Amino acid sequence: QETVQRILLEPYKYLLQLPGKQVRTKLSQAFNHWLKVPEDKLQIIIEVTEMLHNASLLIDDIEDNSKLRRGFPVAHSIYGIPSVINSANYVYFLGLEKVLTLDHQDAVKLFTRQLLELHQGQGLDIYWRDNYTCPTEEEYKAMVLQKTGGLFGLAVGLMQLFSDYKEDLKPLLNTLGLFFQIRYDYANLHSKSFCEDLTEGKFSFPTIHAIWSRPESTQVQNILRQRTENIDIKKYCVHYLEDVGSFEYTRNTLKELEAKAYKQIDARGGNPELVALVKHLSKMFK
Amino acid sequence: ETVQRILLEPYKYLLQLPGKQVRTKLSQAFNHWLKVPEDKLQIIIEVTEMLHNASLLIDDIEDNSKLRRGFPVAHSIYGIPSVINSANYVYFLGLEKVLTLDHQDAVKLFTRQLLELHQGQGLDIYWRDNYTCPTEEEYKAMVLQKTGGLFGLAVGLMQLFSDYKEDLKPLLNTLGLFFQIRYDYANLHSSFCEDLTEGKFSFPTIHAIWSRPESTQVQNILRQRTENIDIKKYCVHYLEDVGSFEYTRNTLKELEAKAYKQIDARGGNPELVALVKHLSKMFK
Amino acid sequence: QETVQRILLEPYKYLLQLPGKQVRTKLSQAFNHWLKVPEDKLQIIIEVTEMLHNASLLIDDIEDNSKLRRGFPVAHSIYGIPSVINSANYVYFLGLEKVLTLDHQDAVKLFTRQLLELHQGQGLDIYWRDNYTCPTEEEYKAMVLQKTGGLFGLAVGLMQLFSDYKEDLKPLLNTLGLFFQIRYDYANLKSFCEDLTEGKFSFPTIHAIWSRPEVQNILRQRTENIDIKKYCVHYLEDVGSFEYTRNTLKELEAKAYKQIDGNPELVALVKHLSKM
Amino acid sequence: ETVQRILLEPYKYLLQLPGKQVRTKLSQAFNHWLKVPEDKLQIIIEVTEMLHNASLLIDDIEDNSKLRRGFPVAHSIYGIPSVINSANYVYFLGLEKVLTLDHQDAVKLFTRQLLELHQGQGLDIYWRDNYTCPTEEEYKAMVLQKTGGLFGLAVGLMQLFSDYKEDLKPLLNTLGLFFQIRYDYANLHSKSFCEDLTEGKFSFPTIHAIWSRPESTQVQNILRQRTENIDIKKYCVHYLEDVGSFEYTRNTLKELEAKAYKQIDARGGNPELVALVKHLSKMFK
Amino acid sequence: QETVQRILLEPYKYLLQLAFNHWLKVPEDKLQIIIEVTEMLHNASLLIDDIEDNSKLRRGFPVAHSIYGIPSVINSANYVYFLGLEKVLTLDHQDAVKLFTRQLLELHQGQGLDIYWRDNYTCPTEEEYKAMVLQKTGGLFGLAVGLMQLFSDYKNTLGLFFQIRYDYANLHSFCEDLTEGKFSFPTIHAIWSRPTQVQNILRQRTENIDIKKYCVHYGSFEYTRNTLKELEAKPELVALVKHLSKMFK
Amino acid sequence: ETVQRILLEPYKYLLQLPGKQVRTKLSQAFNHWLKVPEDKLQIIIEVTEMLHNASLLIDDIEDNSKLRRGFPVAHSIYGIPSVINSANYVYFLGLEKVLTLDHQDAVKLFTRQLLELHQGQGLDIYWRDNYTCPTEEEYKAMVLQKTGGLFGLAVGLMQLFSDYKEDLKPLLNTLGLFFQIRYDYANLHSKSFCEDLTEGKFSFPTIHAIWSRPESTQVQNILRQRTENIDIKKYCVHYLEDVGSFEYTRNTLKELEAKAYKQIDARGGNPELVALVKHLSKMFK
Ligand SMILES: O=P(O)(O)C(O)(Cn1ccnc1)P(=O)(O)O
Ligand SMILES: O=P(O)(O)C(O)(Cn1ccnc1)P(=O)(O)O
Ligand SMILES: O=P(O)(O)C(O)(Cn1ccnc1)P(=O)(O)O
Ligand SMILES: O=P(O)(O)C(O)(Cn1ccnc1)P(=O)(O)O
Ligand SMILES: O=P(O)(O)C(O)(Cn1ccnc1)P(=O)(O)O
Ligand SMILES: O=P(O)(O)C(O)(Cn1ccnc1)P(=O)(O)O
Ligand SMILES: [Mg+2]
Ligand SMILES: [Mg+2]
Ligand SMILES: [Mg+2]
Ligand SMILES: [Mg+2]
Ligand SMILES: [Mg+2]
Ligand SMILES: [Mg+2]
Ligand SMILES: [Mg+2]
Ligand SMILES: [Mg+2]
Ligand SMILES: [Mg+2]
Ligand SMILES: [Mg+2]
Ligand SMILES: [Mg+2]
Ligand SMILES: [Mg+2]
Ligand SMILES: [Mg+2]
Ligand SMILES: [Mg+2]
Ligand SMILES: [Mg+2]
Ligand SMILES: [Mg+2]
Ligand SMILES: [Mg+2]
Ligand SMILES: [Mg+2]
Repeated sequence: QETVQRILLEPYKYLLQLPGKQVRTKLSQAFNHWLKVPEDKLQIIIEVTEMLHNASLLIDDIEDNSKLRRGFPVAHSIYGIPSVINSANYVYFLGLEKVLTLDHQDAVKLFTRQLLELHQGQGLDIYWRDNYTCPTEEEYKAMVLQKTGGLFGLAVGLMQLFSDYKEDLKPLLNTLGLFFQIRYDYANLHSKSFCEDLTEGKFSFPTIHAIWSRPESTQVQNILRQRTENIDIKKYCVHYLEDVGSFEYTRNTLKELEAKAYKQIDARGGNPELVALVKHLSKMFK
Repeated sequence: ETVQRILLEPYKYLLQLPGKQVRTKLSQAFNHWLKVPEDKLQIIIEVTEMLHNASLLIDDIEDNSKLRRGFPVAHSIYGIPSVINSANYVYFLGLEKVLTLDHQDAVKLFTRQLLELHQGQGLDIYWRDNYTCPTEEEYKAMVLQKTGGLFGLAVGLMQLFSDYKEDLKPLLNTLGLFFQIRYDYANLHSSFCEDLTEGKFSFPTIHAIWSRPESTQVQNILRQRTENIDIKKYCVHYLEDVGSFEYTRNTLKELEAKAYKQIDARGGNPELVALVKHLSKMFK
Repeated sequence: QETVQRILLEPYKYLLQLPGKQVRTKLSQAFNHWLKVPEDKLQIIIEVTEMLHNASLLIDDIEDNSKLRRGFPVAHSIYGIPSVINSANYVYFLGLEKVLTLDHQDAVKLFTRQLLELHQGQGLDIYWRDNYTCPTEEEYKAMVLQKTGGLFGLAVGLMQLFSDYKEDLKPLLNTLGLFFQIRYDYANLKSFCEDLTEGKFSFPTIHAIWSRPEVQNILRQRTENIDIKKYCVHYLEDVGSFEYTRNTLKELEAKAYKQIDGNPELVALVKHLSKM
Repeated sequence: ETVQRILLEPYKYLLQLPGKQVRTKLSQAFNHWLKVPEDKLQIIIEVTEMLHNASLLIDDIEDNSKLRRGFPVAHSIYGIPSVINSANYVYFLGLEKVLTLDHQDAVKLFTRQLLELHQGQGLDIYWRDNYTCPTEEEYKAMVLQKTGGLFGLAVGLMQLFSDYKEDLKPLLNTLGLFFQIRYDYANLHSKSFCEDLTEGKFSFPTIHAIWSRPESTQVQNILRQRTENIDIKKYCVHYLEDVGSFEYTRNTLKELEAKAYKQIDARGGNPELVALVKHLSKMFK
Repeated sequence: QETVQRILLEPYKYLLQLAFNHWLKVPEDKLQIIIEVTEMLHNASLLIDDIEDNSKLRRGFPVAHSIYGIPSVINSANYVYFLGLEKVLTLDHQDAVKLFTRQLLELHQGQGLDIYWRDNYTCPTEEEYKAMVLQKTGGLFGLAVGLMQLFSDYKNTLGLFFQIRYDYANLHSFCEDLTEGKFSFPTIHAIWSRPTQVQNILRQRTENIDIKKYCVHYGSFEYTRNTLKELEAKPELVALVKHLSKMFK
Repeated sequence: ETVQRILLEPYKYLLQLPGKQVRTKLSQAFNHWLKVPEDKLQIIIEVTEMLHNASLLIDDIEDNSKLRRGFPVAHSIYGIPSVINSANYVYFLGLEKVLTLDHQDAVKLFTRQLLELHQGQGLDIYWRDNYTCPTEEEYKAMVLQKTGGLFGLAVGLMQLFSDYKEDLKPLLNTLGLFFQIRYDYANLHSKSFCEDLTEGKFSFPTIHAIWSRPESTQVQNILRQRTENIDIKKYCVHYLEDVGSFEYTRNTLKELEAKAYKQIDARGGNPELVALVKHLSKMFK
């Protein structure tokens, strides 16, 4: 009578069912080019990433109050908030249990570190959003390093524990995770489900640039406070962003991060497949 | 790194709340057999209490409560996202704090015990929100997961550091059942009948449901999630009418009896028996 | 099928459980010493009247949007509106089936007449209540004669089909069925004075509106406020629309003892029931 | 007695707005066998039209629909109490009108068949509101009672006055399931958008998805919400198509239409009815 | 730290991002104040009007209150009213203040009648309509040209209607007046020519597009042609009237 | 021209409501020094009452209050758009009544004082709706602008017509803080219920709690909620009373009253005011 496993884990399965690009899985596969972890241990780590990542996504969609993910209704929108919260937390501790494999003294300590950081960054994003105090660009980046840096750290760090590779590539991880989120944040605004970021009231990187670039106007802060689903107000806001030059700013900064991206990978070896991933991901702005 | 102050605000708010935390008093009341080293004892109490309060932060979100120990729920002030993320944060603060015990098996126990907790919680939520009332055996068996987790972490982690070898998991079972059933009964028989508004199948409502299969009112009242005082009062009168409270009391006096017997099998306890006596005064 | 009835009749059984004054069945017991209907036919008649009546209250509870019925939550508050609507309609036709006993060619005819009369009365009351046009005292009395007179007429008339008694009592049923409604509506002694919250035109409310052509607004509000209801009680109290209806109950009821003569059994019910 | 006008205002309104009125074509197409006298036939058609329209007035309250045939629901303009009482009134007016056929068996048939209607309704409402999905067999039985009731009243009341001795209960059954399953499919495959999902009612396709994939309690949950959200409804249709429920509802529909086609030959055939079933069968082409 | 001024006036400036400055004979040197003071008074009146009219958009841009929130835009707008009076304390003229107050009271009277008819569900007549419009749009015109006239010895009460152009342009962001529930001149004329349904559709305050098309169908818009070229008191102004009148052609 | 009645209907409504004459009392007690001519004084009092009540019409909209002087807000019955126009109308009716004062400085002082009122109002609204708690000093300055404006119009306008030339700005300020803090504390402490919390505005008692214990963002969050829930309000007031914010507010109130007396006596004294301020301070005994 262990159908309770299937029922308890149902919101999670639903989310996986929706196509998820699993770019991070492509990454891990292309980061074994440096790591070359035994397949048996690599499969276990990859399981922990997909589990932890999608669990964090389940929780995020509640806390971010989004309506859609990968084009399909969010898990709490169908299964109800309590079920998907508990479901996602369950997947967290299934991940820890799965990490008790590998038999490595360092896996659990690394695990707690990485999840702690993910939760700190995630908590900061919501704190700024809900307490209506915008961060500086540095604060935004530094938190993003924790927010997207968390899972990246679990993946690549867990691979480092079982590799005869001893170097220190966390610089590549920082630069990379900043490329991912800022690609996403720019991608959200520069295009139903239109400008969902504005409805969250979240401080995207572009809104942060417009907010600090022109302290003479308060609007964007106010547009964010409203949390409007109204199409016209959001269209105006992207108009404002463009007039203050923020999408341009994000392009410049994005090409910045990509330029640095190629540098410390060049210094970290060849890595052709990963570079190909990077180009493909940068294709949006051109 | 003052940022923790911000992240831990909902958790801190809940801890400010006066709660006897009698689970601590059951760790130190279970300290009569275990005689755990103090240095390890205080750190264990920290991790068990931490995990407990995180669970409560989540329960009030999932259970959609309005009040806890007389004070507004954390999400009611700080918002749902803030309290969710803070509580999940405190989970891994607990995982981190357990590593100080330096026991190779401490992490294993922490994991299994949390998985049991999440199974119990999920099961309760599944039944209530999916409108399938359980059998009394499914209720007891589940409660052992929902309430058994924290208890098992306490005594179970203490067990690694105790020269005592005997098996208290029987005593724990009886304890968790006596605790949860105590709260369910206390919740319906004393804001007022909050469990009915949650729509959850407490023990008494379950007994009424299966005892008289002819009717389906109880299920229908529960499905509503009603705040109406008149309907709620009707449900308690019907509940008393079928004798669901007499049954709940009786099973409680049953558990208390098995309790006393159980401790006596393991040596005998002056303090804990006094504790359970105090709690059993509730249905005096 | 099996157990299909248990699910469908659950609201109905729920209403039947609730302690009931069962004044219709006693008021029909009274008409036995006149009719002396055979036990075999009488039991079926009492069953059918209780059935149709209890359904009528279920629909009334929806239409009036009452919050309490016999001190216990209304059936739709527990089982939900669709469920109790369909169940109640069900017992309506179960009543028709039950009248297929008695083996009387005319029984179904009387049944049909009395039920359509009921809805005519109920529908008129609902129309005035929801469209804010107060009726004349005559329109009210005639309507109540239809509304409660419907059920009375099925009981006593169907009883008349099986009785060796050939006098007429329709004037009695007139006075009595009007006396019941004016007694109940007249009641204003929590759920206190819900009739005003319904927005219904009570007899006292009708007397108050017509006595001073210068109450309709408080009724239109349909307010649950205790203060609005209490103030409304003041405008009634100074309108004196109370002892006029109470008087009219002493007139109507007083008229009944004389119209009965005859029943002592009905007489005791009339005096006792009139104590308010 | 102009008060009947006010009492019958909701019922008159429903009769006003367009409506398939196809059931009248069913009765006509069954008189090709029954060859009922006009004097009795017109009265039976009046009784079926009345009772049907009343049942729809109540059905909207029970189903919480917003619209009928493109027009506001009766209770949305006249209010719940007014329409409830009006429809019940026309119910018993139907009883009075059937008493004019002067057949001793008509009332017994009326009571029986109306009981059938209310049992089916009660079952549909029960499963929907108490969150218990029914089996495909339970559903089919319910449809035979709910949609079978009135159709059986029409054809059976016609049967009281016909020298025809053939049995038609089998084709009645096949037809009523053709109606309910056709309407359910047409409701979900498309009017409004998936109005059945907003009711939360267990239609034929949704139950197929429920039992076909005992893994996912998604469908139960989307109905449970009674969501008006376009995105949830649209996703649910996506699921229903990927599970197979739609090809399956079609299959049972083409089977049913075929079985319809055989039972008419079993009764010698009916040109108009064959045309009716073909025309209605164009829906799932 | 006098940034509280920027904080106070932001809704106003926001509207300024977004113009008709009719020129007038015998202009005085110091008239910049008339042009500026009228600009302020107009934009403030517009901020409040967008609150009162419940508009969603202005000049293709969100309304101020949709961004800054009703209270902020209200207080800002009143603030700029009194900045207009304060700047009017310039010119050092004893009669300037009196002319200012009088004309502003006229503006508020006209507006108040408009909102009252709309919110009280009573249709206005073409007579009462023209009279009110003279106050609503005429008000600001008076501070402008009268204050300018106090410095020209060229001692004109013409009061040409603009609002009728606005009314037609709204109904010929779709049918925004119909969604507002305001009585445009065409709906008033249509209601009075053939006495019901117009009053009923307007009462709805519907955002529904289909109802709007139905209302657009109903034949009084030809009456709304009107047309007036009654200037010729005695160059640029004629060009203004010509350019604006192209709407009906 | 009966239309004026309709234009002033909201204004007339608020004036109809029974009201405290405390500001009129304040002015009548400042005439002991001012000794304004009756004829000019009466017009001054009319204009002060007008502007005050109009400002109240706007404040109830901006604070989104539900009740004023125990009776529903005017916009709740007559509607927002109507009440704004009424109040703005009353502004310039007040100015126009000041033009009868026939003094070159009357209008200049008037504009100055109205601008200050709108400066304070704006600050309150900005902090509330942008969620920026102010410092105690920023609050006091703001109170001087918002509550100080009308008082300043009063005694300043009378000072234009009084041979009294002694500096009364300090006593005015002490009065302004005394009133506003008296009102805020009175709003949160005793006797619909904690309405300020539902507004989310930073009253003095709430600000002391916010800055006194920066370790917790509760009060900022409760204010952000704008909650009508009675339980949260009761918790929050308990929180203040535990953090000691009430006691702080009382102390600043009694200090203010003391400085008041000093500043009356040091101005030649007064009998009418000394009595008024004592009566007001009995409230926080
Ligand atoms: O922007 P978010 O952080 O919410 C997101 O990137 C999700 N997420 C969650 C944690 N890290 C990233 P998404 O925009 O996909 O909803
Ligand atoms: O009944 P719950 O599980 O919600 C409860 O017992 C909390 N809880 C949750 C897990 N263990 C205990 P509480 O009655 O305290 O609301
Ligand atoms: O006042 P009502 O008509 O509703 C009433 O008399 C019920 N009723 C309904 C129809 N006939 C009688 P009751 O007081 O029982 O609620
Ligand atoms: O879905 P229902 O069965 O209620 C329906 O088919 C009506 N109905 C009522 C009885 N039988 C059928 P409709 O879709 O028209 O609302
Ligand atoms: O409709 P209104 O008259 O209010 C308007 O013309 C503005 N207005 C306000 C006063 N006078 C003119 P607009 O249509 O631009 O919103
Ligand atoms: O709190 P406010 O500042 O709005 C107030 O004091 C009104 N007010 C506004 C300006 N001056 C005083 P009230 O509490 O009476 O609503
Ligand atoms: Mg996020
Ligand atoms: Mg997200
Ligand atoms: Mg994103
Ligand atoms: Mg729980
Ligand atoms: Mg709980
Ligand atoms: Mg409990
Ligand atoms: Mg009634
Ligand atoms: Mg009733
Ligand atoms: Mg009554
Ligand atoms: Mg339906
Ligand atoms: Mg239905
Ligand atoms: Mg259908
Ligand atoms: Mg306008
Ligand atoms: Mg306007
Ligand atoms: Mg216009
Ligand atoms: Mg206020
Ligand atoms: Mg204020
Ligand atoms: Mg105040």
